[PDB]
Amino acid sequence: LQQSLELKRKMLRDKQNKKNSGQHLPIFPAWVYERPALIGDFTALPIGTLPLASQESAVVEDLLYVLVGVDGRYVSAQPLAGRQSRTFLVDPNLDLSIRELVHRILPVAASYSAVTRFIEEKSSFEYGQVNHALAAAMRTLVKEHLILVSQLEQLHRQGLLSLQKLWFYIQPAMRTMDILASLATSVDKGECLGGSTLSLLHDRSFSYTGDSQAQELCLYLTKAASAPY
Amino acid sequence: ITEAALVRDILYVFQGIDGKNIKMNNTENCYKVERSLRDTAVRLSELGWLHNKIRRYTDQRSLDRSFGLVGQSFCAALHQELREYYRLLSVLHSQLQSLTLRRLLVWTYDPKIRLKTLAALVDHCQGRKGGELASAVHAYTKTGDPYMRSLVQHILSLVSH
Amino acid sequence: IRRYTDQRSLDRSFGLVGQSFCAALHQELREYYRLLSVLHSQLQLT
Amino acid sequence: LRVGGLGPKADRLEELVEELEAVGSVLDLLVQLAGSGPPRDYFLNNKHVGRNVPYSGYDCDD
Amino acid sequence: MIHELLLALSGYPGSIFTWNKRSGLQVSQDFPFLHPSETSVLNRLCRLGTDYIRFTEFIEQYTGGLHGIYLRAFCTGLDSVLQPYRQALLDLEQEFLGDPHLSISHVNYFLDQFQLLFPSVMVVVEQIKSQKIHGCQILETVYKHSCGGLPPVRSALEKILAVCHGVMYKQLSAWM
Amino acid sequence: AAAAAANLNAVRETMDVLLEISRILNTGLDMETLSICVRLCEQGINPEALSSVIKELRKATEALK
Amino acid sequence: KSPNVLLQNLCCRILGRSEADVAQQFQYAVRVIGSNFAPTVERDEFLVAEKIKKELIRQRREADAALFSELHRKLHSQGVLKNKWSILYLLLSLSEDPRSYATLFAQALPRDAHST
Amino acid sequence: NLAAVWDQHLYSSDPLYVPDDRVLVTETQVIRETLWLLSGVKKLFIFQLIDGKVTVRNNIIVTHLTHSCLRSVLEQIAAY
Repeated sequence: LQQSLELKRKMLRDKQNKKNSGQHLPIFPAWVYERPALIGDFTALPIGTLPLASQESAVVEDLLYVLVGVDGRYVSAQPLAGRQSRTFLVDPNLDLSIRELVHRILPVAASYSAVTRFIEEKSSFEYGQVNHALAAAMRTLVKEHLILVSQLEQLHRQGLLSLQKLWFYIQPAMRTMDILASLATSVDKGECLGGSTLSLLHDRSFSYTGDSQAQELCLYLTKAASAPY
Repeated sequence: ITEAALVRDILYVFQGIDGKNIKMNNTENCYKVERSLRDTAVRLSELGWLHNKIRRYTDQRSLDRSFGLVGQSFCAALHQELREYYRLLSVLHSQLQSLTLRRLLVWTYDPKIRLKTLAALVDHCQGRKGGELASAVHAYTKTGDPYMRSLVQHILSLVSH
Repeated sequence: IRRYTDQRSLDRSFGLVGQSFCAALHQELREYYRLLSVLHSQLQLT
Repeated sequence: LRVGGLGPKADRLEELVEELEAVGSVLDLLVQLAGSGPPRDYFLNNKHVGRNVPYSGYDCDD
Repeated sequence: MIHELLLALSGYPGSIFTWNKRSGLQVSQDFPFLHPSETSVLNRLCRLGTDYIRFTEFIEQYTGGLHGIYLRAFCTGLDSVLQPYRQALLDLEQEFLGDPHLSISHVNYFLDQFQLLFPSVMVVVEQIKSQKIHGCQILETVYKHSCGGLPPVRSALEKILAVCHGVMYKQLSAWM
Repeated sequence: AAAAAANLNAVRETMDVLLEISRILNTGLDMETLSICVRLCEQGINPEALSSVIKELRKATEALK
Repeated sequence: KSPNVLLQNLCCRILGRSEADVAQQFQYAVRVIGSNFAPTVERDEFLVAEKIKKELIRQRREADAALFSELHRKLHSQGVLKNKWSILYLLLSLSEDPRSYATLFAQALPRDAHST
Repeated sequence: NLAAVWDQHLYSSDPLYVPDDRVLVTETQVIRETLWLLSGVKKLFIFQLIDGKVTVRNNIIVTHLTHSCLRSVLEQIAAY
């Protein structure tokens, strides 16, 4: 988690020695990186005695928190947000059949954290113009995830939504967050920046010549992140 | 305490002012409350802390003629480009007699990404004046995304004048 | 069908057709969860 | 008719009387009396038969 | 309480909207009939309203020391350029009569065009009143504050500049 | 009763509020046609259907000119 | 009144013509509105408001995208229109840029997931 | 209603308060009266005379305004 402070230190010195032919790159105030700002996740009843129908009805609102990065009431995010992906703490006394369905959904939440964090980091001036433009087209699609996880609460307040409906409705979202969180973590490991990320996007714009839904993502993100270059 | 109560306060704390249960920690670190409701309230109230920090600065570096023509003409833009944020926040003051939209996480998102930028363009400009302040405002027009890059290219035409 | 579409997208050596065929083969599982949700909906059915 | 169900019957009605171009007052009897009256197929809605049936996936209302 | 906000952003003192010559307008009570956050918005509205009240007191005091012809000319200038305030507060009736739901937060989208103007121009008569300034020397401080950044204030005190230059042009039209 | 005026006014207003929303969208609708269309939509009807038909009937009308 | 005669009057307003002559067009309209009549898509309004603000902002008409936000408040204040969604959706679908991905974004939830 | 200000002043009953006795008046009646006073007439019901000085009329009230705010706008017109 912490080492990004050092990476930004190495980076900005290197942007300076590339720009030895110039001076005065911008930089953000430290509060932009120290505050929790845009990051994801951070006395309840005897749920073992809460009966099976209501037990689902209690769990399904926590998913509507956890899909945007809020620690729920059951099914709450873990510390060591570090490395490259989240894990979560669904309770030992929730019904086993419900737990194995909850663990099937969370890989969109585990993959929402770790996309907010690529929208934050790869926007500051250490990272060239192309990582900004990528991390902004990626910022747009994260609004539509917030529209969607809002619709699902409207259906929930009407008593009208339930876990097998929820697992129908999230499926085109769960796809896009896998595509994004993969195309994010691939830019951190393959740490190189503009010109190279503009390759990495185009390579996956062939790798998905079949899937079509994920193929429009990679043509969108590339046609967006193209423009500065 | 109720979810209906907390969304009342959360309309004032988007305007820097205090609310009935949201208050402050000590001053200008954070907007600490008094469950999971709390956490989404906190995450929204961090738009208040970004409003105070940009309100005070235009209230002081205007009514200080020593700060020059640029400096004033900057604080005019940070007033205009904040009056339009009260326009939005007026309709949310109406629309009570539902409203929640994950307690507004999708309403506020587009301007909170413009309440950032300016609060960082303030702290980057702080201490400059004159045609040198028309350089800090030209440091940020060198970024990828045509949100920040077009928002800041407007201020670099007010402050150019 | 899950233990096929899982194990053969972890296999980054699998061909371009290999992913296209596999992509179809869980589009066909949206139809299956759509129906399965209809069946849950009736549960207030035997 | 066409909103209540029974769409092909409604289709039959209009095709069974576009044919009178080669009786307007006679039709005006049946419509003004239409409410008055007194109060199966295997090929119908069956995907397993016929030739080039296209892809559809589960109807469940049918 | 939305018509008393509107008569005390106009002049006249009331009872919600308490007044004192030092503090200005100053709603200060602990009203059970408002969301408790309210009164600090009113003290902010009372700010501009008092930069009409005390900004108006100067006007009725005129029209010798301070009572000079160029101070009357500037001060009846500070009538011409102040009439947009009066008018922009008749027009604030026509919404709230109709729409039952509009809350006072609407009024701040509206009047905060003036929040750049009134407390800035308030320093020019506070200066003319805290110093003393006479004759055609009024026709200097006007111009030295006209050289500002803010385009609102930089065309408030350019209209008062030309209406008080109307006097200088005439006195220097007899004379020639 | 007075309720035949009080509600008629609410219709006079809801109709011209909507006449604004429809002009900021730069749509072709006159005041009358919009009133047919909302009279339909208040009964329950699927908007996708008649929204396609309105463009089709327009296509026929302009193509004969 | 009843939907069939309303739909006839609609035809007679968009067409520059009288009632008996346009009956083939009304026949086409009867074929198309017919069957496409129940709600196809689950209908709520936070979405259909966004899907229009986004289009006005895209056109750089960013002030109209805030005028809409209050026109919509007024339309909702008066308590007359109980099916607001349809007439917003209709006007959205008819809109024109005064001067294509469409599938990555949030969309209406499909309703087929429930039974009646 | 919103147009009923300080007719629910009645929180005054939670501390100590004796009722005022007051007469409601339509503001157009007040406007008829000033148009008479200013057309140079005599002895309006509002704008009562006390000694050749024209005076407010004391406990005279509306709704959207309180008692002493009205009093103060009458004072200004009476001096005119």
